[PDB]
Parts: sequence; C-alpha cells; structure tokens
Amino acid sequence: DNVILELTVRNHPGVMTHVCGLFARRAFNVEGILCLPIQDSDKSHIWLLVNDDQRLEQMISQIDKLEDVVKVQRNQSDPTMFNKIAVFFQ
Amino acid sequence: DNVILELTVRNHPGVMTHVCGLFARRAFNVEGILCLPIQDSDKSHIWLLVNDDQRLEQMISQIDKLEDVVKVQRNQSDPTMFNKIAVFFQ
Ligand SMILES: CC(C)[C@H](N)C(=O)O
Ligand SMILES: CC(C)[C@H](N)C(=O)O
Repeated sequence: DNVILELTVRNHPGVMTHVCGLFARRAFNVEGILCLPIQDSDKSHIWLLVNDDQRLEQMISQIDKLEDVVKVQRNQSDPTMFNKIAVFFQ
Repeated sequence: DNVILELTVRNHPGVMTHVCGLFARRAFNVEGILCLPIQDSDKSHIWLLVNDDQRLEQMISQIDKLEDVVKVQRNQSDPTMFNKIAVFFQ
C-alpha cells in the first residue's frame, strides 16, 4: 500500500533537499512528489507518495523537527491524487 | 517569467536529493515540483518550475551530467501545467 505525506514548508532554497535527504540516507524511495507554493505567503505545500512502512513513524518525527518544515501530516489525502494527475501529465 | 524543466530520471532512492542539491548549492529556489513514475519502467519524470535565470543554462548541463538523469528538457511541457494542478489541489 501507499500513503501520502503532506508537508507545509518554507519556500526557500535548500528546503526540498533536506526533506528528501532523510529518505535518501535510509534508501526509502519516494514514488510521487507534488510541491506547490501557497499564494500570498512564504510557504509551499508538499505532497509525498511513499510506500507505508514500519520506518515511516520514526521518519515523521525527524521531518517535523526540521527547521523549515512547518507541519507534517500523514494519510489525510487519498493516495489516488497522483493517479488523477497522471491522467493529464504522463 | 518562468521555465519548466522536464527531467527523465531513474526511479531510485536519492535521485531527488541530488537534483535539488544542485539548486540548493546555488541558492536557487525551485517554485514548483511534480514527480510521477513512468508506467512499466524503472524511470520517472520530474517537472521543475523555476524562474528564468542566467545561471540556468549552466545548471541544466550539470543536471544532465548526473549519473541518474537520463535526459533534461526545457519548455517541452505544457507551460500552464502547474496552474492547472494548483486549481484542484489548492
Ligand atoms: C524519482 C525520485 C523521486 C526518486 N524516487 C527519489 O526518491 O529520489
Ligand atoms: C519548497 C521547495 C520546493 C523550496 N522552494 C526549494 O527550492 O528547495
């Protein structure tokens, strides 16, 4: 099964590298990404599609403690959002 | 004005970190990101929306030199794709 991670982050350089770096060093593959800026703010929203995994719980607290991560939520977006997007942009 | 870069990359851990690492190491902000797997293959597409910039041509050649980037295209994508995605997920 897959699950969506939703992040509110600051829209500054380097922020996306720190987030995926946590997945990279654990060899945890990210299957889908969507990052959009939030209008009239210095923040962006990030949706990550990842396989559910016993390690994701340890990984959520380390994403939250990153300085430029405002908020992180899991399983609050139905995973098929990326199959919906995939219908328009292959 | 902006530009969309379409990377074709291998769908393995750490790939997204190497790619955003190069924008981070040049204090270059990425405004929009979309990443989807390519069906029935070990590859994925990464679409990056970035502000047009004089460093960008050189940045594009270094993206292509990454082991795991099979190709990099530029403005070969629907230019409004991020405004279309934003209309349903914001
Ligand atoms: C293609 C990319 C998102 C890769 N799966 C990664 O985790 O870095
Ligand atoms: C939010 C993210 C895309 C950030 N703007 C970055 O360039 O790392």
